[PDB]
Amino acid sequence: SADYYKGEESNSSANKCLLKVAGYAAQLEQYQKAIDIYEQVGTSAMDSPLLKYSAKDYFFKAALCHFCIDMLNAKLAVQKYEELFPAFSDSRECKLMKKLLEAHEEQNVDSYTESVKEYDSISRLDQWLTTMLLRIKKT
Amino acid sequence: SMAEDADMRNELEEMQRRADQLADESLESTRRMLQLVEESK
Repeated sequence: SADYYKGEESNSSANKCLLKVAGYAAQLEQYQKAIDIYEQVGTSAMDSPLLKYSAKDYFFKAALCHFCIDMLNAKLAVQKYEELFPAFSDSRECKLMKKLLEAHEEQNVDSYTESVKEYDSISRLDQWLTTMLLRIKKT
Repeated sequence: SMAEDADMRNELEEMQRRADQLADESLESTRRMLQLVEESK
């Protein structure tokens, strides 16, 4: 459907189709496809003022997907993501993952659990996000 | 020979009224405002 839409010059739907495809794919433990699609959507929406702010969520999703790869490049990935979008620092997600990484650096599960509980209490989490958080906890 | 009177030592200012629960109540409202403002975005 997305290929047909691109061939029809009908935009604003291919982006959502790719977003949903990546969200589904990340369920089956396939990260490269999800990372590529999420970064493509983020770079497409960065220049659009309407979706520019929402692009932060896509970057956060990509960072979460990239987190499972390895912490060493995950920090670099976060730094790179922060570098290209300095306004990303305004979002609480950056500090959230920074604290999670700080807790994980010494296997301190208590701090990560406290951070996740606080984030859930302040705002509800998605099922996919909760699943990824639990998977990271299993590490 | 009766120990004469003595001057009142002094005054040790100490004031406590009704702050505890009044400011705890004040807080519980701000927290809810924060939650709603977060939800709108």
